[PDB]
Amino acid sequence: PETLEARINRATNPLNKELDWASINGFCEQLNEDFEGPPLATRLLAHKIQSPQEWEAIQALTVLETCMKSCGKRFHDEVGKFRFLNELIKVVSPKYLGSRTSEKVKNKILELLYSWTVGLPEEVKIAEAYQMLKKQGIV
Repeated sequence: PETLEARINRATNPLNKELDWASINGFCEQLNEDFEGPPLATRLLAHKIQSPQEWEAIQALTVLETCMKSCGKRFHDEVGKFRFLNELIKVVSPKYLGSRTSEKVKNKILELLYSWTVGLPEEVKIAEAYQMLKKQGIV
């Protein structure tokens, strides 16, 4: 076994020639049995998502997507928090570093935010984030 940080580094390594599903899954599963998992994974994911390296960010968006399925309520609540959501907004927003972000990474972020809006009508902060982007014309 290994810690959360090494696990996510391996799952988002810009050298990976292809999605590393064993690392992606292991991270989510590991998170599932870690008493401090969710808040910690959220912080690591934000940082990788903001990466200038596109492959790293895409892989990091794939972990995020996967954990949202596999990790249930405890994880959904943490993703649904202002502090995490505001880090995502930064990547797609002209005001921060959205001008340099690849269309691919941007497209993925808006797709996830939209799916969560529809799929988890209860994480109200996600829908607030989504409407804001819509109101600014980003989506």
